[PDB]
Amino acid sequence: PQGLAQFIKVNVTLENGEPVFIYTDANGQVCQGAITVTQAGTITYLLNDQTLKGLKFVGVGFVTPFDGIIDAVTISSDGMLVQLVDLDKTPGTTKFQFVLSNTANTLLVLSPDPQIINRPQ
Amino acid sequence: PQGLAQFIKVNVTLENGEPVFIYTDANGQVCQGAITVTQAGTITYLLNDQTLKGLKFVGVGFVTPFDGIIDAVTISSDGMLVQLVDLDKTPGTTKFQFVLSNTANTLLVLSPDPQIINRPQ
Ligand SMILES: [Ca+2]
Ligand SMILES: [Ca+2]
Ligand code: NA
Repeated sequence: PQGLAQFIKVNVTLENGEPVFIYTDANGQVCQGAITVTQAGTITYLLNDQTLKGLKFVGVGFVTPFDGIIDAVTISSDGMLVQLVDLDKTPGTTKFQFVLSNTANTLLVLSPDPQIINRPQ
Repeated sequence: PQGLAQFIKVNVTLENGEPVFIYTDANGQVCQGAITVTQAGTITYLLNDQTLKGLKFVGVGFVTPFDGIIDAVTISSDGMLVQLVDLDKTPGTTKFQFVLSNTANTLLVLSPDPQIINRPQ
């Protein structure tokens, strides 16, 4: 008994001194639009930090954190991965932004554009 | 040789089972729109968590964390206070969102409406 294990790479570069986020699938295709979850499963995000600003994941930020779609976020000790876990059958749509620390200053970094997850009914 | 110390309270209630953020000043008056930082100083945010979801600050998130407006962010060990510090003469405009943990689940909570800080030329 099992679900889907999806993978996205979180590519961050510095453009005019500010981070820019480009999301690619495992063979390098730019990700287009919503991620769909049809079953209990995981989405693994791998940080590829090209900024020199020592970026690390500290979590995934949600405006509707009790909406029941993603049920848990998991993070590797070194901040290089964060995973989203859907542990049940709750349908709907949710959005989120990545939250990262940096070693240049003490402000947290946020991805500007919300990622969308659609859990169909 | 000194600056200004501003105080806002972040009042979080649970509306329809998701958090809603109202900001109030020293006098308990609801405020909206931009904060001005017009010389090196501090903005202190107090948490008033009426959600029952054990919110605490873990930091402040910025899409453009290297723009020079806010130079540091401090946080109290109990997550009830965060402060934004301007330590230089950089004029410009920055935006941020509060980043909170909760005790219900492992998703981070974001305030949905970016607060603006304008530091005049
Ligand atoms: Ca779920
Ligand atoms: Ca500054
Ligand atoms: Na808990």
